[PDB]
Formats: sequence, structure tokens, C-alpha cells
Amino acid sequence: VSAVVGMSLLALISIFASCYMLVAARSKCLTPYALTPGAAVPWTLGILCCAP
Amino acid sequence: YEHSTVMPNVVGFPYKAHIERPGYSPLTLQMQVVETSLEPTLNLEYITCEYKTVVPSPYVKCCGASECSTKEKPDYQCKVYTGVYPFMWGGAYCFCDSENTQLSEAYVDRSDVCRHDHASAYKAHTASLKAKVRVMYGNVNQTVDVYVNGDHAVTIGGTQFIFGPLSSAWTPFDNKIVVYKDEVFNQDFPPYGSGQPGRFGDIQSRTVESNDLYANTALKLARPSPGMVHVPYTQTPSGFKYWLKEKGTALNTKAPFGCQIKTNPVRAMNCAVGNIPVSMNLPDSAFTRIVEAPTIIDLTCTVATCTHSSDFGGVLTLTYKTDKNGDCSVHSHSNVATLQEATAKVKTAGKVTLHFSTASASPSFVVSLCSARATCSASCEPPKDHIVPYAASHSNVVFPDMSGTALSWVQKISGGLGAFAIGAILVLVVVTCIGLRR
Ligand SMILES: *[C@@H]1O[C@H](CO)[C@@H](O[C@@H]2O[C@H](CO)[C@@H](O)[C@H](O)[C@H]2NC(C)=O)[C@H](O)[C@H]1NC(C)=O
Ligand SMILES: *[C@@H]1O[C@H](CO)[C@@H](O)[C@H](O)[C@H]1NC(C)=O
Repeated sequence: VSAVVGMSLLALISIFASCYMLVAARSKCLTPYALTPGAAVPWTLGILCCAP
Repeated sequence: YEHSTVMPNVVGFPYKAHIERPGYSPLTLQMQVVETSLEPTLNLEYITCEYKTVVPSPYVKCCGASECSTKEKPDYQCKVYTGVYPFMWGGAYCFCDSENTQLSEAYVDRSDVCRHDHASAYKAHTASLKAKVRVMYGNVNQTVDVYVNGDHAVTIGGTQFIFGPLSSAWTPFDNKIVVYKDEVFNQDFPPYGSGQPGRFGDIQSRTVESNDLYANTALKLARPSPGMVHVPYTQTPSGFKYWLKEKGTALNTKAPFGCQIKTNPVRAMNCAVGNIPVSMNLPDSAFTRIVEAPTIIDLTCTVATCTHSSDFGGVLTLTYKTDKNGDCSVHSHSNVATLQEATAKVKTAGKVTLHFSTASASPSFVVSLCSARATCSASCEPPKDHIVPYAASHSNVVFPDMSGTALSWVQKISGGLGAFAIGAILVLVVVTCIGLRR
């Protein structure tokens, strides 16, 4: 029981950390385009990441 | 040639010892422990038995008075009573109606059975171990009696053996024990000269034949009833019978580690604890040179059936290619699986059958037929019987090999998660390097 609980917890924290850091990478790649007045994100980068 | 190894101190468990020196074929030793004894050194403190009270005939004096003097006897109690008028079957005993006196005395002495029924009080000290081990190799099969203390050195077919000392100093006996007939007890006892009436040790003697005695039984006299000749006395019953009634539970039915306790002398047998080290010095006549030993090449191993049970639930087959007929030595190099045979006959056909026992779901071990080695991996299913009458013939290991099914699944899951994490790390590092370049 203890081993299963520990393994599940470790898998969950690994998945969460990976997802959060990938989200951070997205948000840091697409952060300057929201600050530039006018202009627009390229369609390719706006497809490989969801760009509002 | 010197060698060293350790064995588990469990009775009946076969143990294979592998030796290997340059320029000779390997040799396999088998040593088994038949029985063990643990004996503590005892110093007697005192003994106890049922007591008896000696009441002599009272002294009655007509028309006079008597006084009585003390004597050096155990619990000597004497009193003089005045104004007594004894009666007998004929009539009165003395003329004087109220000028008489009576002297009554009594004391306590040990029973006439103390030589046959007594309980001893001891004090246990550091204990020694004796063993009876059987050795077997080549064409030698003998059993010897050895002292497991690192001092004894016995020779068996030209080979010196030195056993011990044991890895753990554990003794079931407490500091103070009491021995009676066939049982022993871990109970404290009152110190000599301070016994208490009605309990254990109310009558103490330094030894069986000693002439001194300590008795404290609360012997009180009483005045005789009028018109009668008798000595009355009230005395607390024997403490030895009281102890014999609800002494408690014996160590024989309480000793841990499955230890059989016998007396005369006080000793504990077949205690399963710790592991003994063995040092040996084998001569050059017991080996065989590499030239006159068969050469084995291309050795592979396979397992037919496997059921991890206390018996020898496993059959494995080795295939090989040899050059002459002869006999080799086999051995398993891991404690996961223990073989049954030590020497096997090889021939030109190239197939042998071996029996092994294990306690793991998926065992992995390396066997060795003469100078060649191979690896074995198997999958075993649990047995169905719940209770068995014989002891386990396998070392208790349950951790499966890293290539087993469960560890295989955990490896795949871990690999997938690690790949995802590594990809995320690489993506972040590339994006941040591009961002910093700006
Ligand atoms: C015989 O009996 C007489 C009493 O009948 C005893 O005399 C008594 O002696 C004691 C001891 O000196 C005195 O205290 C009493 O006063 C005596 N009694 C009387 C009535 O005088 C005598 O001692 C007895 N003799 C023998 C040999 O038994
Ligand atoms: C060794 O000797 C004992 C006593 O005769 C015997 O019981 C046992 O089977 C022998 N072992 C072998 C392998 O011959």
C-alpha cells in the first residue's frame, strides 16, 4: 500500500511539474507580442501555440 | 590454502561452500548443523524444601516451678505456663491444685526428603556454545563435535576447521533463575537470610549437606486448654508448597526462537539465532588439476518449472559441449536460489538436470558447472497448500529481479515520464536561449 501510494504521488508530481514548466515556456515565448502596440503574432507560432 | 565463510545458525539447512584457486578445478563443501547447545555457568546460592516441626513431649512439674533457657536452634520458641491442672486417663496428675507449671517448646528442621525434592537458586553468567557439525566433500562424510568459541581446531581428513565466535550474544536466561526437576524459571528470589514466611525461600540452606539453616515461619505457641495435656501452636504453612501450586508458567513453554530447554545440566538446545563464521585450511591433495578436468564450452541455462515453496520446487536444465566424461562441481552464486546437489556427472550427450528452491516471483542467478558460467531467469507461480510440516529450505528473499514483470512495467512507466520531462526541459532551454539572445 505504501509503495503504491508513493509511486502514484511521484508520478503525479512529475506530470504536474512538466506541464507547468511547459506552460511557462509558452507564456514566456509569447509574452512580448502582447506588449508590442499593433502588430500580430505569426500564423505559424499562432498555430503551434494558441494565440488569442 | 586458507578460506573463510559464514553459515546460518539454523539446524538442518544444507550449506554449499564454493572454493576456487588458480590452477585447479573448483571444489564444493557441504556443512550441516545437526544440534547445538547453549550452557550458562551457574553458581549456587541456596536451596529450599518442605520443612517439619519437631514438638517434644511437654514437661509438667507438680508442686514446683520451672524456667527454660534459650538454645541455638532454628526458630526455637519456648514458653512456661503457670497454673495448669493436667488430666490423664486414670485421674489427676499432681496434688497441687494451682501450684503447677508446664514447659513447652518446639523448633523447625528440614524434612527427611530435601535430598530428593528440592529447588535450586542459581545466578546465570556468560554462556558458551557447543555444536555438532557434519562435513561432506569428495569422499569424506563424518560428523564432529566442536566448540563455537574461536579456540577449538578440529581436523577432518587432513583439513583444519575453526568455528565461531557467534555473531550475537543472546541468552534466554535472566540473571537469576530457579531450577526444579525438569523446568527453569526467570524469577527473582529473596536474598539469603531475608526470607519471608508463607512464600518461596522461607527455609534456606547454603547447600544440601550444610549443617546451618535459616527458617522464618512465624511459630507461635498457645496456652493449653484447661484439663488437657497437649502443645498447641499456630504456624504459617510451607512456602515451598505454595510456590509449587501457582509457580507460574515455565520457561520451557515460553523460550523464544524455538529453543528446547533441558536440565542436568541447565542448557538450551537448537536456538536459531545469528550466523557462525568458519575458517579452514584445506590441503593440496583434495583438489584436481585443470588438465584432468573436463572442459565445458557454450553453456546455456533454461528453467522448465518453478513453484516457490519450502520444498525443492524447481527443475533446471543445462546444455553444454564437452570433451571427455567426468564429474564437475555446481553452485549457485546468489542466495536467491539454493541448489540441492553439489556434484554432477557430465557426459557427451550434453544435458543435465538440477533441482533448486526459491522464494521470489522472478529469480535471476548465475550457475557454474566446473569453470563455466551461465545465467538463469524464470517465472514461478505460488503454491496452493497453506500449511506444511517441514522447515523452509530457502533463504528468505522476496525482492524480484530488475528484469521481472513488475519491475519491467515500472521501468516502462518511469521511462515514459522521464522522456516527457526531458523533452519539456529541452524545449524550455531552447526557448530561453532564444529569448536571451534578443
Ligand atoms: C506431696 O503433696 C504435698 C501437698 O499435698 C506437697 O506439699 C506442698 O509442697 C509445696 C512445695 O514446697 C508447697 O508449696 C505446698 O504448700 C505444699 N502443700 C501443702 C498442703 O503444704 C508435697 O511437696 C508433695 N510431695 C511429693 C514428694 O510429691
Ligand atoms: C553420510 O553418513 C551418514 C551416516 O551413515 C548417512 O546417514 C548419510 O546418508 C551419508 N551421506 C552420504 C551423502 O552418503
